[PDB]
Amino acid sequence: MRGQIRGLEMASKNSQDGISLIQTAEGALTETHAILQRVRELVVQAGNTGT
Amino acid sequence: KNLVFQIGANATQQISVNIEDMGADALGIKEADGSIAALHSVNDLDVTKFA
Repeated sequence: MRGQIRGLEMASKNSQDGISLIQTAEGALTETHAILQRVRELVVQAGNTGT
Repeated sequence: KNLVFQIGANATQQISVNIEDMGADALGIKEADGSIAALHSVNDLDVTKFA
């Protein structure tokens, strides 16, 4: 059992490391996303003002 | 060279526009029909032809 808790605790560390990783990528994707919103504005602007 | 306007937040949701007037456009039969039908505006047959 104490084996099970040692592996548990290290797996909770691995879980937390998970959370910070996934949140790193996630926040980066929200930054990309903010770009993409400005980009879409630059599509209706690259709408050529129509022509 | 259709002066479309980009309107929809979706692409190609556009407003066609057409302009064809000018000083050399006047009574457009199909175009200038000779000295008349564009070019009395341009050339002004008032010299002596009228008299």
